[PDB]
Amino acid sequence: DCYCRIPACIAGEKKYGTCIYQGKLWAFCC
Amino acid sequence: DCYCRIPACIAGEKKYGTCIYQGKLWAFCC
Repeated sequence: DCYCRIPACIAGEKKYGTCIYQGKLWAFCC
Repeated sequence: DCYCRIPACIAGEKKYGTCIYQGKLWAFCC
């Protein structure tokens, strides 16, 4: 499944875009 | 859990922000 993460997608996840949540920018990782 | 949806969060979900994925804007819904 895909998740919003800060600072970055972790090992085994790939970045597909970004999220805005709680006034901050997150990586959208699947 | 939270998900990115187009056009909008559905009944029983609340919008907490947005996602950018595949060149489009999505609602971030929890």
